Amino acid sequence: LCNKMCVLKRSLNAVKGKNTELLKEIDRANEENRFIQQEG
Amino acid sequence: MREAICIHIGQAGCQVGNACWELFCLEHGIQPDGSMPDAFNTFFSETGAGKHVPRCLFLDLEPTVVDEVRTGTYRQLFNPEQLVSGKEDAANNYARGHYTIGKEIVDLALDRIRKLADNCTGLQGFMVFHAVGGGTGSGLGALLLERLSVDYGKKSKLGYTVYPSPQVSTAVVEPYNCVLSTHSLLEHTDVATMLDNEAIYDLTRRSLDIERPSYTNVNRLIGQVVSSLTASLRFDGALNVDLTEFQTNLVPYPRIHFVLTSYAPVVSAEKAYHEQLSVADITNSVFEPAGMLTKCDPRHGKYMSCCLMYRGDVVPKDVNAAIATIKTKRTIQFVDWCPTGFKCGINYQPPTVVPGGDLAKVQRAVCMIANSTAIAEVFARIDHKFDLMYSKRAFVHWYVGEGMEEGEFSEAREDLAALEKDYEEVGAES
Amino acid sequence: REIVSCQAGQCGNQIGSKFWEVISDEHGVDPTGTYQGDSDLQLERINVYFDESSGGRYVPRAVLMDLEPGTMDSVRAGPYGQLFRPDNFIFGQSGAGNNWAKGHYTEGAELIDSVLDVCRKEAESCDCLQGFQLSHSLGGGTGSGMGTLLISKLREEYPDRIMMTFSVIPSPRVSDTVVEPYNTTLSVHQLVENSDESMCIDNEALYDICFRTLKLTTPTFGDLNHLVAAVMSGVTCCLRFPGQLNSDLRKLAVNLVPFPRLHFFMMGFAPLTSRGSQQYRGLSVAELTQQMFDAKNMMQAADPRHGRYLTASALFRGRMSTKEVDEQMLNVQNKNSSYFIEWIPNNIKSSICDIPPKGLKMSVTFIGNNTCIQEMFRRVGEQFTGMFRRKAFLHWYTGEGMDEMEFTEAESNMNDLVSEYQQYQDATV
Amino acid sequence: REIVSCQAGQCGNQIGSKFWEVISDEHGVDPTGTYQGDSDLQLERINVYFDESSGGRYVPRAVLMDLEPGTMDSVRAGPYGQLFRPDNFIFGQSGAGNNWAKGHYTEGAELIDSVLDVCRKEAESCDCLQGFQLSHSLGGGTGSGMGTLLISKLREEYPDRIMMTFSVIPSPRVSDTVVEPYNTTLSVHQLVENSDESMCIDNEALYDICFRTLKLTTPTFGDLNHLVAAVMSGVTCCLRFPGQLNSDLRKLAVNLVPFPRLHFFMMGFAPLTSRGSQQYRGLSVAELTQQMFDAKNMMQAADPRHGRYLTASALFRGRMSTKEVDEQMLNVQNKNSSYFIEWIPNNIKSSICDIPPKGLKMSVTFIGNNTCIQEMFRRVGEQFTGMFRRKAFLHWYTGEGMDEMEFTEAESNMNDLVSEYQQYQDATV
Amino acid sequence: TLHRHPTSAWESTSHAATR
Amino acid sequence: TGTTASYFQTEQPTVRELLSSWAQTAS
Ligand SMILES: Nc1nc2c(ncn2[C@@H]2O[C@H](COP(=O)(O)OP(=O)(O)OP(=O)(O)O)[C@@H](O)[C@H]2O)c(=O)[nH]1
Ligand SMILES: Nc1nc2c(ncn2[C@@H]2O[C@H](COP(=O)(O)OP(=O)(O)O)[C@@H](O)[C@H]2O)c(=O)[nH]1
Ligand SMILES: Nc1nc2c(ncn2[C@@H]2O[C@H](COP(=O)(O)OP(=O)(O)O)[C@@H](O)[C@H]2O)c(=O)[nH]1
Ligand SMILES: [Mg+2]
Ligand SMILES: [Mg+2]
Repeated sequence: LCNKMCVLKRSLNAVKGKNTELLKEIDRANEENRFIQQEG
Repeated sequence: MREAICIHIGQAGCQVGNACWELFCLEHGIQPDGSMPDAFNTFFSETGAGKHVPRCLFLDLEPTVVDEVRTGTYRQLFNPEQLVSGKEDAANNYARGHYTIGKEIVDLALDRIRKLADNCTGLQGFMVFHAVGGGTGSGLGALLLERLSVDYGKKSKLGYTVYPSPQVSTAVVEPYNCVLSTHSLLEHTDVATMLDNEAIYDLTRRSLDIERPSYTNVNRLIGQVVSSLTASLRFDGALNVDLTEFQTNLVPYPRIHFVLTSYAPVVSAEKAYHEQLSVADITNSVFEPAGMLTKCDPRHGKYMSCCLMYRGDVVPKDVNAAIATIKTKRTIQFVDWCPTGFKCGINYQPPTVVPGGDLAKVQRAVCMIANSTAIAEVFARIDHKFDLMYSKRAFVHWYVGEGMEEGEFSEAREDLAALEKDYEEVGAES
Repeated sequence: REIVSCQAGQCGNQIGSKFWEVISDEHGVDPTGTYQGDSDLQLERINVYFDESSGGRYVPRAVLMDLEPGTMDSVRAGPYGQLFRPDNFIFGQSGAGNNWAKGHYTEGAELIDSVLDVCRKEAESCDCLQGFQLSHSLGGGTGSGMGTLLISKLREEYPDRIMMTFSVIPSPRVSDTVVEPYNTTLSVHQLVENSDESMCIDNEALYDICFRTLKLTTPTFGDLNHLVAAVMSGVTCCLRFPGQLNSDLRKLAVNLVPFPRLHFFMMGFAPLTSRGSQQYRGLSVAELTQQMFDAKNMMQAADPRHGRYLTASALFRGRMSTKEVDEQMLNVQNKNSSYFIEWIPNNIKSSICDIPPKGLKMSVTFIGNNTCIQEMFRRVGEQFTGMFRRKAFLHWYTGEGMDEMEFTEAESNMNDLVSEYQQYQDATV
Repeated sequence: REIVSCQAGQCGNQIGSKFWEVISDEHGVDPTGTYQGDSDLQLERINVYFDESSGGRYVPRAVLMDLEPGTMDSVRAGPYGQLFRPDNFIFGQSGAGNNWAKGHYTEGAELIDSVLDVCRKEAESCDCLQGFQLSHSLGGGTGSGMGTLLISKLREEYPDRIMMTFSVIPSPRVSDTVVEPYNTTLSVHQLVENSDESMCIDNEALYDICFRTLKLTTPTFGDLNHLVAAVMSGVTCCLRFPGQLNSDLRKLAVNLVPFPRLHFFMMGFAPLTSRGSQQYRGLSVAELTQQMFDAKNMMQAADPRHGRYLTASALFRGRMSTKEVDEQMLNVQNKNSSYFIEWIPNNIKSSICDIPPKGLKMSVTFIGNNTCIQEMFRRVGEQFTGMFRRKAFLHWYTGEGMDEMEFTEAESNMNDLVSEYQQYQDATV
Repeated sequence: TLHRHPTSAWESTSHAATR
Repeated sequence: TGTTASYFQTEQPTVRELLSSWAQTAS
């Protein structure tokens, strides 16, 4: 059963992680917005 | 005369004290033997044989770092006493560092404090170095500061605290320890100085252009900034400012005394000395957010008060020119009810570099200690760090079994709530 | 500041013997008991695992425990067997028969008092004992039953001490005896309460590491025990040697236990280098991180990908960079979000010690309170239910003075524990 | 500071022979009688045990006393037999036949006159006696009856001198005679009134020591007698040698006899480590303390846990810090205050000499007035009354000239002697 | 190996002090 | 014998030698 279990949870961890770098760049863009508002 | 008692609480405090005493000895020309081959009396005291001993006291409930100092490179320099070590650590437990483990060493700690103060004649104050995120550095530090404030009236306290960094943290109960120790850091510490780790990490990564510093180098930089701020009473200068004279400037209101610090030019030789090191540029680097010793961005908050330690051959005309440029700059916008907002001190003694260090020896250095609205970000993120901790009773039994009341943590959360509330209140425009 | 070691059963005896092997290698202790190291800090904390004698020798603070004197002879004839005290070599006459009943109620009861006496003697010899460290196997009778009976009887009067109880949980594919489920079920519930900290071993992941990570041609029980003794030393490395950011057993307990019943952990060691790829790999924290949480390099037989990391910690040894270590842990936390519980952000702890193991530039020991352990517990609870429905093998246990009610209570306690794991892993903010 | 010794019966003769050949070795005395020591502290107080002669020979101030002449022949055939004074070998022609009266009333009474003559002859030559030592066994016939006759007789002419009686009293598992009950019940009260304090040795505790404590597969009576002689010599260590905090037999009596009738003691010695465990054990007084108080390291077949210590003393020998030894006695006091009696503070006693036995850097002799003698006396009284109810074996005494009334009185004497210990051990303030 | 404390080393602590 | 049957005893001494001597590290 862990043919599918293992492959699906590896996929989940990968999608997870790439989503978390998406969160990283979300924070980066929020920081960009805040200091461009400060600078303007 | 004009002496201060150095206190080094915890593992981080002991290592920071090691670094700062290394810097002090190399700067005053005192070899680890303890003798020079009267500006030192603030930090070193003579004996009958002409030997200098530091006026410091090391505490840690576990003996590894204290014994490392004992068997380090200063056996004959450090006193065999005033190097107090417990027998078993608090281990990131505020309850244990305050209630059941530190109580059996606090009495001897105050005994050593008395044995230092009575020797002292013109004691200016106490120079505490610790990290609130650690168990002993929170509990024992808090208890020691309370006892010191009780038995020494309104003597000045300068506590350099390594706060739990935003995301780069080395423990899981650091929010608990910080939110609990914020009490003592409020009532029984006259001035509390930020020591966020990521700020040092980023500035050493970028300005120093060195890939492999460590705790040794961050502690070296902290010792450098401590020496810069405290050298005004150590050496003669144009503007002599002592602990009281700048703490009265940095504390406008009794509760808002937490200060964030920066130091410049912190830089290696290669990029340091291919550019003309003036005063205007170094002040600009001081006020630049990424060249600051605290993980905060002042451009959100508002500067309420600033004090500058110029140390080198700086001249008052250059000082005033830099002050005028900073005032005219728009991004660093001060609070409405503090027009001047600038206090300055000048020293004629240029910085000294220690062998094996990463800093290049610089002709002129500038320290900046500011009380700002922007320092509220650290609390406004620590409270969100801690309410998630406290929502589902995480790591609460380790304190309850060791002697914590359940509601005391909620009371601490309410206290920090009052902290950001009064921060925004004083920062609010009239 | 010192740890007293205990070994239960023949598996526990072997693992304790090799743990003392690695400790003596690290501290420069001659098999004859003399010091032969070439360092000064090596003697700084020699008293942690050793006691000085009149002749200038060092003897381990070890209690050896079993019901077969044959394994006592084996460990004594071992390469470092001439290091332990003879009085600690306490043993019975007839074995537990790999039966928890005889191991915990009749054969072990008449000798648990003597082992408590010798343990108390060693403790009072110690100036401040800060924890016991038992090594045993739950599958066996002697190792499991009287093993955990020792913790149960010492905790009644050692409130603030710590338990490094390391227990080898059996597996269906390494099923060595048919009564492994009964032996493990009767002992896990007791390890929940009597021990502040408990730590898990299963031969599946050890065999997997020996097969693929090291590609050893014939890794026997020697390599099996050495791989985990490498962590048995790394748990207290920070206590025995100076470090940039120190830690100890109490540190790991307080920073890894969110709730009192959540003290079943899982280790992991790095680096592990194959027999023919030492040079080609460039030892660094960069690839150290990618094997920190690697399932194939994990030595606990439950995939961490099927569970959730409640808390985790890494004890590094060797000269390292403090921003690199913290930034790699931050990379872990900011690259995995649904396996680190959201309501406890930044679960990972990092500790640094200056002295690395012999033959390694830098190493690290992993510890984690992951929720994959409930799979280990259910894969034996199912077997226990199956063998308990028909009342199979209950006559051996009941002939020694217990009843079916104790078995039912043990089953209920383990079911409650796995339910707690599930409800602490599926929780939402 | 002078003590004169007497050996009674076969057991007494053997134990005194071994004690004499160990004390002469300690004092550097040749079996032929000359001096081969290398130290002056021996000759400073050599007069306490050895009478100097005009020829420069140090003859033991001992009275060998036994109805059986075979024991005298054996002791003379021993390696140190020529050391003993020839005319002190007072012996009869017919043995006592394991009988009370045949040594105490009819045959011993005729023989005892010459023993008193020679004993007072030795006594007068001394400047002043600390007192009289006796070594015997209530188990034996002539060792018990005739020795107790001497016990009674010395009191009327030496009332205010110490009477140090070392009896060897039995237990059924190693009971070699069926007349142990009679021979001890008729003997206990003579020791009660006519000895200031008696220190007792059990046969079975010695075998327990040799088997479990010292791990000897072949200990004999010669092996046992040196262990008893260790205490036999350590009791007078402060007498014979200078002490940092010295003491004596009167010191021990006044410090261990709170009430006149409570003067029966149990013995302990240290160090007692097997040669195998000698390597890994560090010889220090710190560990010597638990060797002092350990159950299996005791010289009496009564487990200390069952009883409660009234007053105990320790005779330390060697170069030790009185600082640390005193704090250790305090530590054991307040660690087990329940075992000791509450209404006497500091039940343990410290005495510090300088000279230890041969080869031992440090040594300890332990004296204890534990209430656990209650078990032993009650049980031996039960053994007595079992046959005393049936009027069995009593025909020997009745024919030899003994009545029933004194039998009943002696049984009552143990009854009201042993009745004291439980009601002092269960007492509350 | 076996170590025997000799009688040559025998001395009182008072003598050791006045040494 | 050094085996556990003999309780790890290299040799069997009489109490005379046993108390007249003390064992230490052979190195
Ligand atoms: N700036 C700086 N921070 C440090 C240093 N060492 C440790 N820290 C930080 O300070 C925090 C608290 O210190 P701890 O590691 O808990 O040591 P402690 O303060 O003595 O507290 P205990 O460990 O419980 O004894 C840690 O989480 C580290 O991140 C150092 O050398 N310099
Ligand atoms: N890791 C490891 N496991 C062992 C060793 N020896 C035995 N075992 C395991 O222990 C289990 C049997 O334990 P057992 O001998 O019955 O324990 P005992 O009854 O207390 O002696 C087997 O499943 C083995 O896998 C060893 O040296 N190392
Ligand atoms: N220590 C020791 N005790 C002995 C020896 N021989 C006999 N005994 C004890 O003496 C008791 C018997 O005494 P017995 O020989 O009849 O003494 P007797 O009647 O005076 O000759 C036994 O219970 C033994 O415990 C010996 O050689 N050494
Ligand atoms: Mg610490
Ligand atoms: Mg005296």
